[PDB]
Amino acid sequence: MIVPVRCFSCGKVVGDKWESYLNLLQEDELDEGTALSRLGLKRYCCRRMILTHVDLIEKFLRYNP
Amino acid sequence: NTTVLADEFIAHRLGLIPLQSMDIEQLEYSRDCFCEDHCDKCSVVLTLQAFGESESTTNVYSKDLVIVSNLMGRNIGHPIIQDKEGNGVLICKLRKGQELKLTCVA
Amino acid sequence: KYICAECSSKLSLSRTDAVRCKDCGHRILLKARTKRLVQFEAR
Amino acid sequence: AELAKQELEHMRKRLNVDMNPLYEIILQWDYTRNSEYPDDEPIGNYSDVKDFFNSPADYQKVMKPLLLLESWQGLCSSRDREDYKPFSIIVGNRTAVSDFYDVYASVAKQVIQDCGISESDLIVMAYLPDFRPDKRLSSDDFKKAQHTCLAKVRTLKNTKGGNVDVTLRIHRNHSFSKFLTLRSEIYCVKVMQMTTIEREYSTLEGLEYYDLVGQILQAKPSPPVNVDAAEIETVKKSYKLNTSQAEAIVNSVSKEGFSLIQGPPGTGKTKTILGIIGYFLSTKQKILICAPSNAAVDEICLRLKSGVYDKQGHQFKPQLVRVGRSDVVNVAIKDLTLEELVDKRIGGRDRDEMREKNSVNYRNRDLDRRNAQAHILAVSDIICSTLSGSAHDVLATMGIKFDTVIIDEACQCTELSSIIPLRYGGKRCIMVGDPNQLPPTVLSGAASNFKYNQSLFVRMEKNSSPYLLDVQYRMHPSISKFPSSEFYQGRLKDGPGMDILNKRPWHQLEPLAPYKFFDIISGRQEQNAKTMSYTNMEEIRVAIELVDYLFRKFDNKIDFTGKIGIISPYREQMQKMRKEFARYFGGMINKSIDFNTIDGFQGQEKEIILISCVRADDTKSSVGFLKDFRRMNVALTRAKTSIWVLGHQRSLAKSKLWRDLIEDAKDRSCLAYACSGFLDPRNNRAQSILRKFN
RNA sequence: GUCGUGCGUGGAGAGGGAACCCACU
Ligand SMILES: Nc1ncnc2c1ncn2[C@@H]1O[C@H](COP(=O)(O)OP(=O)(O)O)[C@@H](O)[C@H]1O
Ligand code: BEF
Ligand SMILES: [Mg+2]
Ligand SMILES: [Zn+2]
Ligand SMILES: [Zn+2]
Ligand SMILES: [Zn+2]
Repeated sequence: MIVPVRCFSCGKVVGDKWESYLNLLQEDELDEGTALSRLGLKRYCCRRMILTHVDLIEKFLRYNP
Repeated sequence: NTTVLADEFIAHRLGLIPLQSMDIEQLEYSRDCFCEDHCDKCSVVLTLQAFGESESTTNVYSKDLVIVSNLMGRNIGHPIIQDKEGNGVLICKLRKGQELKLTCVA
Repeated sequence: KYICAECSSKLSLSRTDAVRCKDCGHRILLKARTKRLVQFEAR
Repeated sequence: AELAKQELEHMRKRLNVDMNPLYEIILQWDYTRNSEYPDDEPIGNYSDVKDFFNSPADYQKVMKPLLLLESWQGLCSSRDREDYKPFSIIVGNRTAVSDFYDVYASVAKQVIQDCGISESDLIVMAYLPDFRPDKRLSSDDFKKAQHTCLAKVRTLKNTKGGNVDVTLRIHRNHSFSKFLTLRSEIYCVKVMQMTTIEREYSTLEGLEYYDLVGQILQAKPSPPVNVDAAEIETVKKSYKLNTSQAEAIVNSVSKEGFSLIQGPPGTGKTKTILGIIGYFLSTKQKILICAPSNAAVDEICLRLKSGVYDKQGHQFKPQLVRVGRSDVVNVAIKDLTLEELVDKRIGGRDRDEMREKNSVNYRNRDLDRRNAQAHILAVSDIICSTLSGSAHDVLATMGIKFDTVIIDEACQCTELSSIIPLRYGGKRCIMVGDPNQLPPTVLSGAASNFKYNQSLFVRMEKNSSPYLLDVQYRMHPSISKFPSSEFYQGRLKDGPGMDILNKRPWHQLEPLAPYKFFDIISGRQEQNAKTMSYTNMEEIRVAIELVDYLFRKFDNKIDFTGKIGIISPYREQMQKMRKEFARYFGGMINKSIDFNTIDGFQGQEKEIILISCVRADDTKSSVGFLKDFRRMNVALTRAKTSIWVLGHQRSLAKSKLWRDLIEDAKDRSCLAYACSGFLDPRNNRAQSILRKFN
């Protein structure tokens, strides 16, 4: 549903940059790796945590409830 | 609570939310001090309220949390904000017909 | 005591009463969460 | 079936419009900012009002920046000119709603009553840790303070112990939210009321669903529909009108869509509206009349109270409802007020039981009042109000549809104001107004530069020629000599016997003439520090002396009840005039005399008019907004028999228009010199001053 | 550079199978 609050591997907080990540992907039309590097993600654990996440919360909210 | 998410899910997400702990040494464990009902001397109490209004689903962030307990001038328990936008850690999303009202004790 | 799936409006119906929504013909008739205090832990 | 469902959907969408974007945009503004624009965005974003709009989206895009600029300018004016009473509140729990934060605070009932805080008000909140409780608190402290946040009063709920739970909605991104700690004192002061702005924004958003959206965007009135001359002659005979007015009425009624009637003052424009209403009623249908100024609505209601004639000539009195509050509505038509009609229609354990019974009784009374109001609205055929008041929440909740809309003085309101009453499924709209009158009251010069001040009536007239009226029946021909020759360059013919019917006994006296100009030899005006409004007591004294002399000469010979009016451009000057008149004469001024402003007195009719020129000081070297020809035209077109202009010759002579007016008055020997007690033989000082000046 | 404007609420006890379709060791 929502981006994980902390990385499973290390525990770094990556949920703050999810909106920033989406903005960089859309507003700046930057590639995944460049955007993640700009956000300040060195270890690939957070890279795959952010890249591999799927926003099912938006899909769920599409329904009337 | 009437969000699409689950109470346990949102509670787990809130648990991972960082909180200021500069004065953690001053704070004492609840199991240590002889208290009742999570006295503020050993715990920090916050309240979360959120609900959309007919449109523009509301996004819940760390900044939404407001401390209700008396910290006695201690800068402990304040939400940690580091993103450039300053919104904080995304928590959940509430639809127009979804209501969220909860209390958190750290 | 009860809510409609679509209308999401309270009904507060009693025993020996129709279980159909008064506003609409839908009769899912969901029930709201209990008023009793509930606590959860991140663990 | 499907068509009815679509119509109902459109009606509910127009009535129910999301206000979140408006609050989000406005609250982001900085109260402490001192500028002519809400933000530092490029000026290129703002664009002039296009004559032709390709689609509703383009119209909304063009209008939104102008509306935001006007709202910001109004907020700044309220911050500077208006000074409310600041109060203090205690911060409570904060709720995160869509792109907003709602804060609940506890306030004292007496403080709320004194400050007049309602559920549709805007306030500015600040945190002042160093503020001294003993030290006075005013808007100056808020201006000096750098931590200011805009808030909207969502709701006001009264709790036990005389405590009101005020809900304040603010923007999340605003940093001041960090100061909103629980149990913290925050100093909040009201700024302005957003009801009109909210209604304008709702109308702008809902214009897409309006039936006449295409005509408004294209600004193309429906083509005239030919009608037999027999009907025109019959209408003229029944209503005792002229050929032009009858033709205009027939053309407007025959054709659907927008119908524009352009008639200078005194050309029966109000009488034309009454004739249209009567013809429509004779031919259930409910008609909505909207006038930008409450004075125009009051005049229309008073005229309708006398009865409406049908085609056969019989006079009938339909039920007329005035949508407004008693205070603003005139006392004469106070009976026609909707609230008055509703009032006429209806008008331990033991303590707990008594409280429950009292609550039940109050609920029953509220239900009875609502039922009476609904019955009055449904049965009523004519609904007269203002453009801002035409979107009253009660009307939206009721859902009644008005197929006929009339907009009086369409040139005095902006496009949004004129379109507000069209939200109720307006299929036929008749706009009556004269372009030479005053433009809409816009507080922003930049907005006027972008043609925001331009009214929908002006644009429609530019697109196509409205129905023109060139015959007058109110203004005295001598009084209309200069306004017609200069402002209209002719095209305005006096009535066959206007001079004969305008003869009055006081016209014989040399001091009082149908047209006369009085010069204040010694007169100065002081500008208020806060309101920045000029005011001079010399003109007030001269007017009081003139009124006293007129009453003494003709106390019982002629009654002056509702026949003497004084128009002053400045609100402060008008208030001072009214106060001094009440002090001198007493209660008679409440009825025998009226006081108003040129813009607020537009459309009014009075036998005797006194036009006060506040700018009586030559050292100023500026005439102000009076320099515009529309202001002078409106001021001069109020008098029916007698017009008396008070001012300083030297100060006014600087401007070309006033110089020409003074020259014309001198040519007709209407110039006069006035001062303190110039009509008192005992006061030889005034006579000596007059002799020296001559 | 000062102009309009919207609203009146007190102890106690206690019975269900046969078949079909999948999956794991
Ligand atoms: N055919 C007519 N015969 C006599 N009087 C008329 C006729 N038509 C109009 N009038 C007079 O002209 C006046 C028109 O006033 P009006 O132009 O409506 O004022 P305003 O321009 O301020 O609205 C009315 O008071 C009415 O008495
Ligand atoms: F044209 Be009038 F002055 F209303
Ligand atoms: Mg008129
Ligand atoms: Zn990681
Ligand atoms: Zn404790
Ligand atoms: Zn239902």
